[PDB]
Amino acid sequence: AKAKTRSSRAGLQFPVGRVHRLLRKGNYAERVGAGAPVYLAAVLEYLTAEILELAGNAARDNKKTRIIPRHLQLAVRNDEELNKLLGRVTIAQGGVLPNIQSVLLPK
Amino acid sequence: AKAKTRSSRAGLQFPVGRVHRLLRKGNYAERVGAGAPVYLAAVLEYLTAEILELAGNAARDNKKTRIIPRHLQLAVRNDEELNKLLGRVTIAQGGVLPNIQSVLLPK
Amino acid sequence: TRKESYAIYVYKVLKQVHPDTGISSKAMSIMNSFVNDVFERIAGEASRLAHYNKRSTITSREIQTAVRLLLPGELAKHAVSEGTKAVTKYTSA
Amino acid sequence: TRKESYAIYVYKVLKQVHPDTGISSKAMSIMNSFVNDVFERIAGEASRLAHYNKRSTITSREIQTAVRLLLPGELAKHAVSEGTKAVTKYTSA
Amino acid sequence: RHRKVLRDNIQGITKPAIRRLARRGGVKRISGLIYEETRGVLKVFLENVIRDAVTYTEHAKRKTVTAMDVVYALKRQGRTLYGFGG
Amino acid sequence: KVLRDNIQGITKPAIRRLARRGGVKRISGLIYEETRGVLKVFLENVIRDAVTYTEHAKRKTVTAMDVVYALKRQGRTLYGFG
Amino acid sequence: RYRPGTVALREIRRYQKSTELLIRKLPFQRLVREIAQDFKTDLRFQSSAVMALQEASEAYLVALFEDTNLCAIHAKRVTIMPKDIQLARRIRGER
Amino acid sequence: KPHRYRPGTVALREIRRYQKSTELLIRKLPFQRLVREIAQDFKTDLRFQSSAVMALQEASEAYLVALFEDTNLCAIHAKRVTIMPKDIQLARRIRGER
Amino acid sequence: IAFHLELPKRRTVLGNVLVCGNGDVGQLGLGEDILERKRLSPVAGIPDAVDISAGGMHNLVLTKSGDIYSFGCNDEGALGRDTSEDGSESKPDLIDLPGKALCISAGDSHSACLLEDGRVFAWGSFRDSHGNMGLTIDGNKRTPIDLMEGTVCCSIASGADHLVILTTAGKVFTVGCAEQGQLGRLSERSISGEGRRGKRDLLRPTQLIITRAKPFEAIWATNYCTFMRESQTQVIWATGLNNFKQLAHETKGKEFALTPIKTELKDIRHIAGGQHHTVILTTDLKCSVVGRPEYGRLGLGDVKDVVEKPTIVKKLTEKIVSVGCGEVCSYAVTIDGKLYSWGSGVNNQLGVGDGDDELEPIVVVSKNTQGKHMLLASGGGQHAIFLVKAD
Amino acid sequence: IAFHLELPKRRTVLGNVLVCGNGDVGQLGLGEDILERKRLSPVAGIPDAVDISAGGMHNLVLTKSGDIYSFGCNDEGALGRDTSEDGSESKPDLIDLPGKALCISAGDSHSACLLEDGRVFAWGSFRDSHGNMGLTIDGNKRTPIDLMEGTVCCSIASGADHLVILTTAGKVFTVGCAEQGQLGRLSERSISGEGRRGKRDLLRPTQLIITRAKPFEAIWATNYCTFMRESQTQVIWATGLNNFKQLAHETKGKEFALTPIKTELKDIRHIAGGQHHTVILTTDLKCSVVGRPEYGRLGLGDVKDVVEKPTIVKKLTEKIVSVGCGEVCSYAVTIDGKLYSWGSGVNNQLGVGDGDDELEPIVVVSKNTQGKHMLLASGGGQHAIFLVKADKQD
DNA sequence: TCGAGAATCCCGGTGCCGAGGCCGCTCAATTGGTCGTAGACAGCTCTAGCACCGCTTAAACGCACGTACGCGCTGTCCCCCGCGTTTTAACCGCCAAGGGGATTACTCCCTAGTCTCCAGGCACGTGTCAGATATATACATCCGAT
DNA sequence: ATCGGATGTATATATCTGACACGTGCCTGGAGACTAGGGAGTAATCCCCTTGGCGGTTAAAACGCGGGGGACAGCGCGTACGTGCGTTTAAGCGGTGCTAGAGCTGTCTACGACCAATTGAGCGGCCTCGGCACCGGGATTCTCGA
Repeated sequence: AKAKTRSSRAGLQFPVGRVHRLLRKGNYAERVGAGAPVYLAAVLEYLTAEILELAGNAARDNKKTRIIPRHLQLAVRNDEELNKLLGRVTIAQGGVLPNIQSVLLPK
Repeated sequence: AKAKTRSSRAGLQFPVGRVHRLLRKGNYAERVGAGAPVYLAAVLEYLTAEILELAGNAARDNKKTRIIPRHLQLAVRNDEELNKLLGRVTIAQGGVLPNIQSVLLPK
Repeated sequence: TRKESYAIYVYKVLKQVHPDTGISSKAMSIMNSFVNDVFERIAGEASRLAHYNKRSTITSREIQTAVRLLLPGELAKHAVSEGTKAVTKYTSA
Repeated sequence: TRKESYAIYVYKVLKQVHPDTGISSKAMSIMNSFVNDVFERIAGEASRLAHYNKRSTITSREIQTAVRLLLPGELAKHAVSEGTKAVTKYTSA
Repeated sequence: RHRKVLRDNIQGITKPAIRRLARRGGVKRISGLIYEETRGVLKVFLENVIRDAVTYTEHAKRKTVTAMDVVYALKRQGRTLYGFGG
Repeated sequence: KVLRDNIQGITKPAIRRLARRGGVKRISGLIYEETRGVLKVFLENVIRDAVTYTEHAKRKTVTAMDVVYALKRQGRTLYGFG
Repeated sequence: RYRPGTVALREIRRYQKSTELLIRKLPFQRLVREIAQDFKTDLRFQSSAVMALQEASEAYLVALFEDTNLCAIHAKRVTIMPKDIQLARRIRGER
Repeated sequence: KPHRYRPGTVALREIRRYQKSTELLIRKLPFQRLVREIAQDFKTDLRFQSSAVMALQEASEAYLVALFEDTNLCAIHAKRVTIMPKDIQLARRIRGER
Repeated sequence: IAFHLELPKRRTVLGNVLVCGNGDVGQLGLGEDILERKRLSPVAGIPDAVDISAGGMHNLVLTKSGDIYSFGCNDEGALGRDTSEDGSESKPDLIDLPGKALCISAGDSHSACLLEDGRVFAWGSFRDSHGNMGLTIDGNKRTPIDLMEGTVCCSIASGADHLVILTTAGKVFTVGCAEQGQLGRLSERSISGEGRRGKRDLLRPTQLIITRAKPFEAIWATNYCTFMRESQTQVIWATGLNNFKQLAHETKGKEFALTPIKTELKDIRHIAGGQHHTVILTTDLKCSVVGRPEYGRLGLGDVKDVVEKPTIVKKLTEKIVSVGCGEVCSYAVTIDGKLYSWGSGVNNQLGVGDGDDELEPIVVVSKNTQGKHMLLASGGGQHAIFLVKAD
Repeated sequence: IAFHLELPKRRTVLGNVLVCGNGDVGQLGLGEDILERKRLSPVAGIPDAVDISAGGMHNLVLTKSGDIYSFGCNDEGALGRDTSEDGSESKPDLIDLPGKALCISAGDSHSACLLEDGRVFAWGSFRDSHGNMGLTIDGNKRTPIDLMEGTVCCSIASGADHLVILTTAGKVFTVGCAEQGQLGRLSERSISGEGRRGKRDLLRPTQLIITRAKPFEAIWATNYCTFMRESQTQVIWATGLNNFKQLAHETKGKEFALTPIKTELKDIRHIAGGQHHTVILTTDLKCSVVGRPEYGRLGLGDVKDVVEKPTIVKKLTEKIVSVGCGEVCSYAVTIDGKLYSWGSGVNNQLGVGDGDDELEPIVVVSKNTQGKHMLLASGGGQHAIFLVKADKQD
């Protein structure tokens, strides 16, 4: 009987097998349900896909085909929900969103 | 045959044995060292004494013999270090330290 | 010595979302740290959920509740959709 | 259903520091919550330390380093002092 | 069989009560626009804590929000509370 | 070997640049010393925890992880170094 | 008649000296249940739960007013204003 | 007559510039010495991975830059456009660093 | 200097509108008593028609002065006018616009025009697998609204349920349904509009970007495809449905293209297409086709293989100056004025035969075409519309 | 009305200072060529002395005008004056004070006084097990400094290494060593001064508080004990070393008392004591003692057991108007002017005998006491100082 | 409002190296069993959450009033920006040592797991004393008048 | 600056209640004592990368000199917030009663841990090339004294 990755059974790109192990060896609980790693791997792929899709756009908008830290930054900080999920995180070489206070603009 | 608590061997009030169990069944590591519970219980006992002393003094200063949340709050918020350790903790029925901004006073 | 990563999985996802787009080493590192971060958060919260409720098993239920607690607004909703989706499909095969 | 707490231990400590001083139930609760909190912080950090260094045992060393990280200034110095004494005295009994 | 729907209870947080809070905060003079602004802030605060509290409740398959649910919720948001459990 | 007065390395033009990225348009001369002091404190806090991890690992070399774990411990998570 | 501000300072001292809750308990309880409606219908609460919320809430607000107060004083005023609360929360990362 | 820009014009140009770019604004070597100097008071004869020093500079600049954003709002709050020491102090206090 | 496209000129050859096929929902414009024609019939009410555009269930007509008359199914607002009074949709009537129009385009449930000042007005709505999406995120537009407000455009092209826009800067914008990749600017996970942003990105005109490619100078759109021609290199880029090679090129392992790909199309005068076939007209006035052969929509006679490479229609001996397509039928207009048609005749769109499928180009000579000079041919769902030069 | 105490009245009876015992560090104040005196000897240089106070290795003297003269070991600044000149510490000299004093007190390494305006000035330093502590948290104080600044005081008492202060409001303050519980206001884990706050709580005059208890009206101190009298109730509260029942009451299985306890002491005129014994003077002018019997410091004679309950000294039949103590010896001054002494004579502090321990009170009749009027008596570590009534009485 | 000047955006060509795809090569995930208990479940106990009646009165509300405060605007000046010139020392490329991070190979000893045993710590009763409460009063502070 | 009137607030005392502290019976969690496995201590290795010198190029720091514009104090106007008093609202408290649903218990089923034999996914190492940096020069844009 040939082997099928648990990832493929769930139709996932992220490793249900690897995730399942990290949970067991991760000092989280005495036991890990069969559905836990599948559910977690699925959620990780989703968030990964979300950031990448936005970063991709950011790269195109600058005539680049290669995603660099700066794009990851723009994608995250321009998304209300991602910015909040990563509100205490710092992205190296990410930079800052252009923002000049109105009172500072010439009058 | 004659048994004796691990706390007494370490000259502690806090339960070395209970701490050891809490550590094992707390999802922290595959295994727990013999000295870990002793060291931890000692540290917990020390911190408890440090705060209970300042608190006790607070009750005494207000002519009370029983410690109440207020005395705990006063003990902590007046001790620079204890304040930091509990900078994100809220003590129920603890109130606040009397602090009026200088400029708000009359002259 | 073998040091595992999420790189290959992050790249697979990248090819599904932007087939003609690449990623720099530093960007892949950041993506790799992000996955581990989210993993620890979710697993950590799921760990406590089991403890709070005196359970010794981390099931899909805890993972789901952990997601609802940690992810803002729509992210959580869609993340739960994907989570449930996968588990359902996995139960089939 | 018996539920345990550091209540009796906190009282024993209280009687050493202020023999003629008592404590209200609400204050004792706050004290119990404090011990459980500090416990979890220290154990959690020690847990991470053992993990970061690819070790599967939480020893007095992880506890000490955890304390050094968690406790401010002199609090840590005296905490480490106390932890050392206890372990020393214990290994000779 | 009575389905009570609550409305406009944010006005239960009276101006006097808010003044008292500000007083404990060391505030001496208060603009009239403060009172309404404060009600909005309190609402957001409660929405955030209660949401997570209820999330814990539903997980435990319970109909009642317990003190621990609130305590855990607060801790999650970096606002640990002593004197109710945990 | 011994290091001294390296905080003067953080210069006026370097500080004002950071401010520019922060959106600052005009800067008081007193800001520069104030910033150096703030930075020193920040570095002291992070480096202290970093070294604590370093000593626990029984190492004489501060690794990138030591700095990363330290920053995370202080709610300043950093991506892009492991 | 006491001069404007004199009684205010007296209030400040009074409440910084005590620990009782400053918001009416019942009105607050309804506010809690009302806000909760939008998550689960016919929710029940433990009294200690509602109380734990009021403790947290009032501790949060009192502290917010302290920061707000610093913003007012900063702008060379002694009267807190919405702008002051908004600045405080922004710096806190609540906005 | 000579050509000069008005005060603030070049300033904004610098703002737009550095907000667009993502390079470190502090000098590498001077900063690496500051790190080593500060580290002396903790452990004698410390060695640093190159990346460890970089990770510190990244975190330091990100910290200071953000701090200036808050410092800026405080100056503006006091109806000013010039950030002052008391502005940095207020921001840090509100944050919980003071 | 800087890349800049000129505003297009409105057609100047005066003609008469002709129709044929089913007219149940009033797409024949012959009133509400006429539900079917088998030969080309004249439409009454339109002054000085110069250009035509056939949607799925409706039609647009541009006049000498630049006015737009419309008729057909207004269930979605595709007529951009009040259709309250009975039979007001079965006969042509004017559309109220801020100015005069240069170009017109129509889809299955939407319409669009290009005003003389470079504004792109549109109305009706787009439709995906779920149903009505609306023209904007707000919903339907029973009346015209500026879609590219602020931007000046020089060209428009409509598919079944997507709109393609070209700016004077050479930038291309798309909007509408994206489930076939006709927008050429969305990932598979977002083409369905089921993301955290919903249909906000499908219904907001967003630029179609091809990294490091020159500004585009021309656009074309079939039912589920979008075509572009980038300046300098003259390469034709295509995106959209391709399950039958509607893109005249191969998509490795995919049934469609979500982002534009290079095609080997050369010297393109015009591109038309139905659902599963694309008709190509070159500048040397030769007509070629691609797609599935069923019902003879390719006009290549007895062919049973899906033509993947642009095969030239041999049966057409004359020079072709215009091509057109219905869902499953094709048209060609010779330089001398003749009109050829082929494909499914089951809806009497061919204007020749008795509902029988024409496997190869057949000339159309009826009371209204014989001796007359044909100009334009465009097909819709179950009908067809034409413009015949006037006297 | 509000509880308020009056500033004490300086003694007015003029007299001459006497000394005896070892004077190795110049605590005899008789120059640097006299190291021992077996009989009470006069001390020249001090005009119109009215009150005395013996420390461990030094002495303080108060004059009718309020001036203070000191002499003895000044290694810690206990003298409160420039000991620069050669052999200037072995002779009585003036102290520079912001006024005139009402009361004086001295310990092993420190001295204190209560000025005529209610201010408490102190100098020298205190000393715990870990060596020197300093007067304030800063360190020693060679020159006198105000200790209770902005506070009107009415009484002072000195132990070996702790200072006791009474405010006009009846508030008690203690400062100095605490390892025996003489401060009465610290936890067992903080008395050694090894907490996070170091010794800041020992070296800052802090109030002694007995929860729910009336203001105090009087204070006394032995070497390692502090005594108080609660107003109204008239109860005597005691705290400090009690390994020999120095407190006169029992401390349940403890060698000391960290916080004040009720004693069954009644009618107290004055309390004195050495290291391991306390001499009690009642209002009926009788003398009682507690402590350890060794070397007959209790003056009861052939006592073999530790005296736990206040036992009245039998051989003392006359009325006593004053009592004093050295580290291990005791004194009694009769209402008529006689002087008794007992305890360890190994340091020739008794003024009578040849170094022999006196188990029972023996009257001191020598050249300088024969037919004279004795007023005060207080002993130190190796010496003793007295005050004889002069024939001037201006 | 105008053109002069300086900055930024942009277009195309050239060269460099990092990203992306291949290829052995492990070693971690898979399959397919078995065993044991966590937890799903149903019934049952009874806490406590809820809700109305009705009295008392604390506190909210409303209104009038006066001042002290926010705020806008003017004047003063020093201080921070802008720009040009000189100066420092960062930056980089090269060379080279060797500290110590990372690794491996062995073997000790420390920790988990168990079963028995029994006393530490729990629930729960029970009585008294700390403190809540009330009141009369002395004391501290504010404020107007002079 | 001095003083009395008027209000608040701290303080002494006497009584009463209920929650704290201590007692006890019980059980179940920790201490003993023992064996067996495998984490970690330790020694010794390989070689990475950290550190530090020379020396050239030049980016960037430092310095100084106008002078424009913003910080700051002053001050004059009027709105708005505080203070206090009298009216009004519902909070607070207690009392009663119901039942939802928290909590518990004994089942017994279903799931997850585990192990061993297998093998393909995923890692490290190696080119190879095309994305992008780098540049130079011309198109366009934004600022500023008339």
